[PDB]
Amino acid sequence: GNLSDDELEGVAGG
Amino acid sequence: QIQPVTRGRAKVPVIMQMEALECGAASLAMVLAYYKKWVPLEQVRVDCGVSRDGSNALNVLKAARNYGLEAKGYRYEPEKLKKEGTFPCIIHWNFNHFVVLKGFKGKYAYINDPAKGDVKIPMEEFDRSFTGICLIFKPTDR
Repeated sequence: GNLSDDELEGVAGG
Repeated sequence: QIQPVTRGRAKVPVIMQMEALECGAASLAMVLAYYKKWVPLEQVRVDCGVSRDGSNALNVLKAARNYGLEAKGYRYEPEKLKKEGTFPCIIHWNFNHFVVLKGFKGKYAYINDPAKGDVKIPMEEFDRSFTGICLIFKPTDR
């Protein structure tokens, strides 16, 4: 939406 | 025919993570189940790329897209999530975790947490626990 693919790739969770 | 909810809360079935690293996959499984896209949970884990670092938002979104959902990632402050969010959506939680946001009512956020089941979070706690990242889904042709 307002985030690039690389920024989304760094959002991580279990 | 099932659309996202923009007004109240989405009725979303509870799926628990079978182990701690799986929250991403459990959360997308619940979103898939809301739209009645039947995909074995084992398949979802593998398509989300569950690793020793859990999953990441880019891979959750890519897996959702291959299953026929339109999927976008936003950074929202809490107040704009409340205003413009659609439900269910997946949200990043304590910098660690993914949960499914079903919506808001009163002083409460309604979540399916893969570690806890269906919970009601007080707004103040919601506001500190939501990190800002929100994955927003819509069915296929548009």
